[PDB]
Amino acid sequence: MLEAKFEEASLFKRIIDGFKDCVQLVNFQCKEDGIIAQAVDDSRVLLVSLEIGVEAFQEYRCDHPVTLGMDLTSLSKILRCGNNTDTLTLIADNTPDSIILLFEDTKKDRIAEYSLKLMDIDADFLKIEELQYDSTLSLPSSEFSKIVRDLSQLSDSINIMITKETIKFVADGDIGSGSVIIKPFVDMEHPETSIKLEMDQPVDLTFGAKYLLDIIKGSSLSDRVGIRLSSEAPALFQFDLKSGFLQFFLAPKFNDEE
Amino acid sequence: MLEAKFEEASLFKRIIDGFKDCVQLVNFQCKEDGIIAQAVDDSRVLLVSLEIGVEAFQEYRCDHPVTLGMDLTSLSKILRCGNNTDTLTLIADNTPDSIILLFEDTKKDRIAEYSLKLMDIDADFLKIEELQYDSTLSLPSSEFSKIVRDLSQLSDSINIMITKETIKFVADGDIGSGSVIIKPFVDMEHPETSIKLEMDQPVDLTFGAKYLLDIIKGSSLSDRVGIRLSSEAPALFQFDLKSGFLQFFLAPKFNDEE
Amino acid sequence: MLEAKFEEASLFKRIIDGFKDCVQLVNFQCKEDGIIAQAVDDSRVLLVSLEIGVEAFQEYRCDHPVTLGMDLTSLSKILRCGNNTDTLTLIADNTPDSIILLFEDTKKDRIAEYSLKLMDIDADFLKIEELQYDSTLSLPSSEFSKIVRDLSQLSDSINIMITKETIKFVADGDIGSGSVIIKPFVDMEHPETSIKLEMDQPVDLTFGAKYLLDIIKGSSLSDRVGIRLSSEAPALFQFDLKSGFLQFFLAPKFNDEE
Ligand SMILES: [Hg+2]
Ligand SMILES: [Hg+2]
Ligand SMILES: [Hg+2]
Ligand SMILES: [Hg+2]
Ligand SMILES: [Hg+2]
Ligand SMILES: [Hg+2]
Repeated sequence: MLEAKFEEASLFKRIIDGFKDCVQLVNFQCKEDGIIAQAVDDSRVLLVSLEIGVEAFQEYRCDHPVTLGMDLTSLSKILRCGNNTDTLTLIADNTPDSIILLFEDTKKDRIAEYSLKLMDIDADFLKIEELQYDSTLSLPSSEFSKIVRDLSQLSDSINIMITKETIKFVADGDIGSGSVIIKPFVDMEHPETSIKLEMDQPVDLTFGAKYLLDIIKGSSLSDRVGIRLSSEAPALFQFDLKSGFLQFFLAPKFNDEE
Repeated sequence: MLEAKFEEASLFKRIIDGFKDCVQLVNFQCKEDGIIAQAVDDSRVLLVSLEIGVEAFQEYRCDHPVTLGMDLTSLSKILRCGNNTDTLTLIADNTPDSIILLFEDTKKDRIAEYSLKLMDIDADFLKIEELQYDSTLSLPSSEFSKIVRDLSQLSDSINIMITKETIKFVADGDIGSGSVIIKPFVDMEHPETSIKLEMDQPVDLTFGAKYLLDIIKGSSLSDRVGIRLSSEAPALFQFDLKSGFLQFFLAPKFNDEE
Repeated sequence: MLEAKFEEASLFKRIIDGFKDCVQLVNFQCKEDGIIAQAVDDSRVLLVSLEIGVEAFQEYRCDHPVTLGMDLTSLSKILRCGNNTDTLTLIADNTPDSIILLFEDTKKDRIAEYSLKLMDIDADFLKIEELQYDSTLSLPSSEFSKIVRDLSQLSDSINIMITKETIKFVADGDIGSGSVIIKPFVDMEHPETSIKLEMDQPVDLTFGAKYLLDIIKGSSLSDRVGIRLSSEAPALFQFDLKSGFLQFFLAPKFNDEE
């Protein structure tokens, strides 16, 4: 059965904010070691993958895995009742037709409970993550958001190029061209602002700006973002959670491929 | 004649915010004991009724009642000049073709004066309030707003059910169902957060969510909201003012009736 | 060549915010004593004229004037990368096909650089400013914005009338009429709130509210606004900068002329 209680409804609301808009259907699965969820957009260029370990919850009980699919829009519609500080408990039996969201305030006072209708989705979780990527980098997610928000205005394609000690984002369209160049650096005054880069091979990939814009939402879940790029597979943008992570895998444009 | 000076233009602006959107025409009447106003929406399921006693004003003079009708939209268009802290004086002769709104700052400095064209409306004030209602309850208005905002997403109908010591709001639609259950309680740590309930008879009525959404606006006028329900008449939602009140009477849905 | 470095990208962003929306093409010209820019709307009732002296920059070098025209929309699209606190350097060769905007953070870290495509515009700067205007007045720009925002709701025309020691703004339309009357006054408690008026001749001009609304944007550049009116020419609304000014010349309505 499903029985997962979040200390603050806010964490779940921000997680769902990440799937929001860019995907319509999400397939959740709770099990002994936590909850995972996957959602793929219609064009199949973006995969949103979540993992929340048992320790991220205030209470978690699972003696029998349950897989459940649902409409993302329906879920978010209901995901603004958490008061953020409310407690949230996800509940479902072993053969559910619905998922119960139970928000409660500390005192017995107010109890908002929802029963969301589920969709049947053929269980088919993807495992496309690579052992090694050509290059790996992390930087503050607010910085990544700004970089994406800058360039987005110029083109529907933003290129990421990596060479030794150099990361360069570029957009070029009608009104002109733009670029943001960042360099690796360790800030001891607070290392959450550092910019790390490990390059095994220079990379140069292009992504559809509309998708990078969907991805930047993860800033609200983590201070830093990890970006792993390869010429052999979809790029991985990752936002770590306390016991967990939200991952976005994005297929590079072939020449025209988001 | 009409001569009513509000200490802060803000009070009048919030009052009008309450009539806003849900009604188009408002009929005001000033008299010896204050000002009253009534507005009914086109479908006739909602009545907005105001009462402001003489003491709510900094200066009020009336030796001859005046009734005046006007377009709500025109009034609000003009109701954003109050600086909130500005002083507002409503002025009109005994047989007016217009209503004068006079906003002045403490110093002689800036004087914004408006002359709003009036509409002729057949004077016919309704007196539909009941002696006793099946059930009566009050709770913080921000809480009521959240309850309404939650459920609204699920359906165009929100049901209110009352049984001994239990108040339950419910919505059920396409994506699923939701409910908010609250219980009466006295909080001495500050009684403005208490939830009172006096039930003479269990009630169970359904209202159109679009209307409850219009009604919640009153939160800006009072910390608490009083809700009086009956199976014999429109429900009453009331927001008290210092010397006065803003009331919303809403007809329950018959099965399909807002 | 063009080489102008702004201490804070914010100043340039607010300046461009002033041209924004009301004009499409802007013609800049840098020279030995600074930078000027002019833009005229399609109907030719509004001229936006800028002057930034050498001292407004942290670094300015010019051994050869350069004139460059560009699409305002393209420029603003790029003008939200300044972080406000970023440093901004405008760069261009003597015969440019583009204008380079270079935003850099204090540390070497992040460098956002843009290359904006230029438009060819026949150089024809206007010099319509008058020696003497019928009347001159200055007042806080936030106050002027409120005055314009009030009246705008009532009509597409706002009349400004000046008589000895009296300034009166008036709008009259469908829902009724409104007026804001202000009087000259010296506030020693802080003279940035004073309202000065020098009248050589009473004036009475009408302007299209849509244009005055475009003009009020200058509030973000200066605490006060200077308004110079004449029955012989376009009115001048001026917002002073440290070493410079942003001016809006608006042609009075003939009876129907913005
Ligand atoms: Hg489970
Ligand atoms: Hg998203
Ligand atoms: Hg009266
Ligand atoms: Hg309303
Ligand atoms: Hg120059
Ligand atoms: Hg403008």
